[PDB]
This record gives sequence, structure tokens and C-alpha cells, in this order.
Amino acid sequence: MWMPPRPEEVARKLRRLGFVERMAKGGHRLYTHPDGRIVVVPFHSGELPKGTFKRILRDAGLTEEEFHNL
Ligand SMILES: [Cl-]
Repeated sequence: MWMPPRPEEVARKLRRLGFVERMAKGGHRLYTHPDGRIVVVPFHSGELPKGTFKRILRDAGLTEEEFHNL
């Protein structure tokens, strides 16, 4: 089963990989990693739509596995 992740849990996992928050405005935050990945995450809702979660994984350069273990 598809379990919609919470945006703040996604942000904690990104931060554990070395992404750092560079903008916070309008209920969104933009995170960059030293290797140049750039990821925007919406926080206005408590859970992310599937497509937004899959956009975040794409832009973060992650698989589901790596994601869940952080
Ligand atoms: Cl980990």
C-alpha cells in the first residue's frame, strides 16, 4: 500500500543527506545539496500527494529504499 509521507519527515531525511534549507516562504521550502541537487517541498498540507512525493525523490536523486531508511 501507498503511504503518503509527511512533508516534515521528508525534510528531515533530506537534511540527514546534507541538503540545507535556502528559502522558506509561502508554505514551501527550497533545499539545496552541496552536489547541486535542488528540491522544493510544500508544507501547507500534512501529507504529500503521490506525484509530489515522486517529484521530490526525482529531484533529490533518491530511490524509495534510500528514502525510507533515512
Ligand atoms: Cl540513514
